[PDB]
Order: sequence, then C-alpha cells, then structure tokens
Amino acid sequence: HMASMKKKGSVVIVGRINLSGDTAYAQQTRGEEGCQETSQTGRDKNQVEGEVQIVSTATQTFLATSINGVLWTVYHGAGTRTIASPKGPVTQMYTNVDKDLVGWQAPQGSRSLTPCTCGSSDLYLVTRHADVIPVRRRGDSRGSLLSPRPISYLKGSSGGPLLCPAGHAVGIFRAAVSTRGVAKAVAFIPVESLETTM
Ligand SMILES: COc1ccc2nc(C)c(O[C@@H]3C[C@H]4C(=O)N[C@]5(C(=O)NS(=O)(=O)C6(C)CC6)C[C@H]5/C=C\CCCCC[C@H](NC(=O)O[C@@H](C)C(F)(F)F)C(=O)N4C3)nc2c1
Ligand SMILES: [Zn+2]
Repeated sequence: HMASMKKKGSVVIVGRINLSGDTAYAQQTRGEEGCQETSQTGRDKNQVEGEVQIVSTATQTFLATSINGVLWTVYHGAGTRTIASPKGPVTQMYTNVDKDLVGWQAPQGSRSLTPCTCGSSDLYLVTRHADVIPVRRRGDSRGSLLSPRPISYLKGSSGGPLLCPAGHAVGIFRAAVSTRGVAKAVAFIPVESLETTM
C-alpha cells in the first residue's frame, strides 16, 4: 500500500583506496552500523579524500571514482540511488543503463583523476583491496589481465579505475570475463564515453 511504501537508501562512502604514497592500501572510514544509518538519512558528515572511494548500499559494496569533477560508478551497483552528503541525499547527474554507468557531482574534498589522452594500451586496474593489476587494453572497452586470477579477487571492484602509466583515468571497471572462474579479461566504460556523457 502507498502508506507503507519504502524508499531505497543512499549510496554511502565507507572508505577509499589510498594512492597518495608509494604503497596503495584500502582505508575504511565508516563501519557497517554507521553505513546503514547514513544510507537511511542520506546525511554523511565524514570528510572525503582521494580519487577512488569504496561505497556501499544496504546490500552491495563496490567502488566509485572521481574523474573531472564527477564521482562515477556502475548502474548495476548504484541503480538510480542518491549518494549521501553533508547536506543530505544528492541526486545522480548522469545515469546510463546502456553503459552500466552512473555519476554524481564529486564530493567536496575529493581529488579527481584527469581523463587520459595518452592513447596507451598499458593499463592498471585498481581494486577495492588496493591491488594494482596490469591490464593490456584489447579494445575500446576491454582489456586482458597480464596475470589471470579467480573472479573472487575482482568482485566488489566495479566502479574502480583503469589507469594509464601516467596515472590518468582510462575507464571505469564494469565487468569481468572468466573461464572456469578465472578472470582473463575485463570490460570497462572508456573515459571518452564518460566525456561523451558529460
Ligand atoms: C541492472 O541494470 C544493469 C545495466 C547494465 C549492466 N551491464 C553489465 C556488464 C552487468 O554485468 C553484471 C554485473 C557485473 C559484475 O559482476 N561486475 C564486477 C563487480 O565487481 N560487480 S560488484 O562490485 O561485485 C557488484 C555486483 C556490487 C555491484 C566487476 C565484476 C567482478 C567479478 C565478476 C563476477 C561474475 C560476474 C561476471 C559478469 N561478466 C559479464 O557480464 O561479462 C560481460 C561483458 C559478458 F558476459 F558479455 F562477457 C560481470 O562482471 N557482471 C555481471 N550488469 C548490468 C545491470
Ligand atoms: Zn594517460
């Protein structure tokens, strides 16, 4: 009934991937209890830092990446959800189910990656465990892992970046191609398709 109709909560930033130093490592900034409350209220007062955020809903966790002032992630994780912010829920400014893509305005305090114009095919995928995985670009939206590994190690990393050697954003990780559970290739939204969307 209309009176009891529920509302879905906001996506919540629960951590980040620190790429500041010589060592990449994941940091948690909010635990599950505070995440659940922040998802219901949409009010997140935690300071945001960095380029790659770890984000969560009530049921899923994945990544989100700031490029050119937009925090980008996957539609299959975020759906049409708002993201929590210090002033309350923030509505998506980009939504494209056909690309598996959504975006919100980048949060105050975040740093944005620069869109790559190098035209290089030697990429690096950043996962939610702060693994930096070499990927050879194989097409507009795909790349092969130089060292395959079980898909388990990539689960939860959709929305993370593929980067060029210079640290520019080349795309947003969206799917993994596997054989017998072994990830051999990845699919991603290329930054040009984001720059198109923008
Ligand atoms: C609902 O409206 C839409 C609109 C457009 C969509 N567009 C795609 C693309 C899609 O795909 C789905 C999800 C995605 C996936 O799993 N993403 C990763 C991930 O981590 N998600 S997540 O963070 O854990 C999560 C779920 C919390 C968000 C990186 C994976 C890591 C491991 C993979 C685990 C096994 C799933 C393999 C599958 N392979 C695939 O689809 O390959 C395509 C190219 C094929 F089939 F053609 F080869 C695949 O990767 N996904 C299957 N759902 C869409 C849904
Ligand atoms: Zn580049």
